[PDB]
Amino acid sequence: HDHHHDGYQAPPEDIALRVKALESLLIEKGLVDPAAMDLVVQTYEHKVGPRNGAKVVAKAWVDPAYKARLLADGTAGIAELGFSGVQGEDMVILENTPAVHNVFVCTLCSCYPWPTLGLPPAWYKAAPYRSRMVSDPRGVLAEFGLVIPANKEIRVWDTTAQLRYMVLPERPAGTEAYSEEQLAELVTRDSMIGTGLPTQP
Amino acid sequence: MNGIHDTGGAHGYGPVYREPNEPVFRYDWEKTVMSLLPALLANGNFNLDEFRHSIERMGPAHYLEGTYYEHWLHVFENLLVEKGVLTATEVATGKAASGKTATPVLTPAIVDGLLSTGASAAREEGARARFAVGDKVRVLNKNPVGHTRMPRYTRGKVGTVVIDHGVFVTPDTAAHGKGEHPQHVYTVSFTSVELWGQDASSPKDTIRVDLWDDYLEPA
Ligand SMILES: [Co+3]
Repeated sequence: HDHHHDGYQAPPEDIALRVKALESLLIEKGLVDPAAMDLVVQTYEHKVGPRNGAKVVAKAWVDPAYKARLLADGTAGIAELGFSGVQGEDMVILENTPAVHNVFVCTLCSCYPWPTLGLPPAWYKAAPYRSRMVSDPRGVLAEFGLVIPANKEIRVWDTTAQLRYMVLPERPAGTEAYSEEQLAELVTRDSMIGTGLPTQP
Repeated sequence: MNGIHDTGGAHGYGPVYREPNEPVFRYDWEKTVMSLLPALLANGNFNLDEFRHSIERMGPAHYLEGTYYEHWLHVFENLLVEKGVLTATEVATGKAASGKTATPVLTPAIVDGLLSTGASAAREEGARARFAVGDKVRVLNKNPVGHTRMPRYTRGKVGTVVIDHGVFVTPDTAAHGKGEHPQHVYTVSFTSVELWGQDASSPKDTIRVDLWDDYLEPA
């Protein structure tokens, strides 16, 4: 019962060698620049991640004017906080309401809002989540410890085009006059994908 | 392409296992593979649509067995040969054929600027929009062997246009050197019942999919 196709299975024993060989070849031909590649890695290891989206959500929670702007134009909205670029060029923000619960997926591959959430986790890119999310949202969500009220509508957004989606979670109850910073700590990656809820105080 | 990659609605893939406290990169080789993508895209060695379709064209078993970044590694070893940037020999030997004959476009000086800017697929002008939000539409039954973005589970199904996102590049043509053919992209809403049938559905649930203008027809 090892992992096989859920994204966490073991890579081939020689994978590192194959990668090292291609890299050397590409550098040798002058197609890639090692120094520039290190900067790319650093950017997604240390600079771009869910903390970005968290700041976006937190700000929308406390600032109604910003929220309105964000929902009208996601790209400009997230830019106000200095977030933008690859895989986030055309953002659409999905507002969770008492009537609607949003969650997104890329059934066709792995499309995901890089600038605000960083690179996707292995499970988001794998068959189990992608295959089932569009047919049985509740079944999948239950595996994440999240049960949606039966009367509450679930909206699954499939990222088939060049639009990129991020979920604006509902603000947890009992968080009055919380600072933007304290509110941001409640916003998990899952809560912004739609596969979870913000932490409750 | 009706390939293994089109997973929407499939059974038998099992539970969604999720590693707790998962790192951005689980192995070092992943870092190399991941950082190669921007470097090669910047060179203009290939476009993102040809990239996706390269992955769609790997063996079904290899696609399932392979971890995510093996998918990418496959593209680099194969799509680069198809495009004639490398030879099968160069790619097999590991050793180049005539030395430093190109210059990397992605240099340290422009990394941040490039990553912060990206490349929108939105275009100024293209085909006129045939549909308005509220319109009932039916996804055309098409089965191209080439690259397409209308998921198999939507074909023939009827939905409601809920958003007109404006004009965008069409991947179907961009992936096969037939130009961008810009046209409108809509978000279409389908009911759970419409997609999966009376039994496998929930009354409140809906699925939204982004489809190009000529993917559709009036219901
Ligand atoms: Co994708």
